[PDB]
Amino acid sequence: ENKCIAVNENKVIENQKVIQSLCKNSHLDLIEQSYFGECDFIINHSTCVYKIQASRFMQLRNNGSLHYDKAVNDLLTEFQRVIIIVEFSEIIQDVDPDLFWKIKLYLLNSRVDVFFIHETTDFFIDWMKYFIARWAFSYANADILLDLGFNILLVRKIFQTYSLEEFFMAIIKEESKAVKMLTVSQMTRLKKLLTLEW
Amino acid sequence: EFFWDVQKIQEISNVEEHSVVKCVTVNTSRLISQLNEELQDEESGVNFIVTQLQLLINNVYEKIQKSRSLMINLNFTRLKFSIAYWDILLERSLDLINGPSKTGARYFITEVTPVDRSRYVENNQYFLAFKANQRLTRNSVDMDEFIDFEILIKQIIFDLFKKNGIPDQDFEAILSRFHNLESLVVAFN
Repeated sequence: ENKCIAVNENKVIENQKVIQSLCKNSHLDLIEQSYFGECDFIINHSTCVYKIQASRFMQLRNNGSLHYDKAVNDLLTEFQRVIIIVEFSEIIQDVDPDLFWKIKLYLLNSRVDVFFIHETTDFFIDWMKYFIARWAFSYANADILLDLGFNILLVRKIFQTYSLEEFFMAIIKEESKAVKMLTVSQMTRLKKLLTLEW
Repeated sequence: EFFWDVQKIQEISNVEEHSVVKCVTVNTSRLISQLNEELQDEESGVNFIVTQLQLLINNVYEKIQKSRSLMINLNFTRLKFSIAYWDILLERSLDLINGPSKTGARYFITEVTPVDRSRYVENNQYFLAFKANQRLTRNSVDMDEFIDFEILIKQIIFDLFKKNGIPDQDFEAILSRFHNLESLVVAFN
């Protein structure tokens, strides 16, 4: 019984201290994926962790949106559970107390978990250990589904139950067990693949 | 033994279309005082708050039963400790709780401020614009332009022919009977 989670390649350099502490657990298996999203970790097939900075939340982008709008919205497109971890400083806490409830209402969503942490790395490590204990799972044409944008943990769970043909058959016949593993966009992407004519 | 003072509860509308947000103003002066005087040591104080949080969560959810997705804002009058510790103690309390309150609703802790939160939801430009943004994200097709479906379909075809032992001569006839992978996969299954 060894659980497994993923780390985004673009975020490995920052979370190196977190990775060192998490991997001291002998049962944890850590794989790295060049996932396009901004999430720091992937917990299971449809759960991710995205760490953001409270003082950056109200930073205006050039297109008028806030700093984290596009990144959070792209995570909701691909994950059924998005865990948002907000690092806040004592400086921004004493200066702007209104920001803390504004963020929880701004990000308020039945698919978004929001937890505030101090800036120290130990807080993020202890939240990760809690996420791994609760959500992480235990554990071939994987490249077809990876090129569809599916995460490595999702393609692992798929091939735990199906071959690539059987998974298409289940998706074609709209079997809920295969369907309830994907989001809406992931389902319509797999249908577009199965419906384009040659 | 109940150290929470539950005050007015109000539903804050238009926060998120697919959820009902109820804000529960709670007075913490009684619990804060007991922490300073009754439980001087840290270990006893942590269990005191966690056991009290389970009392507050069950009693607040109970008032809403007889009153989408239920989001319950526990709006404390004073947060003596940092909110980072409150988010930890709230998860610890919910983990220990077995029953309808943990499963039936989602809870988040905030501190009472003089700012009207019902106005910000209905007036703020960036709050409104993001709620409209994430309303269109569930059915987003933005990633598809990077994906080359023709190359993937060509690989699935060749693998399928390779697994069924189909020779190259049968390619033209088979691909003329079945026009997409949906028909092709069910034909060989």
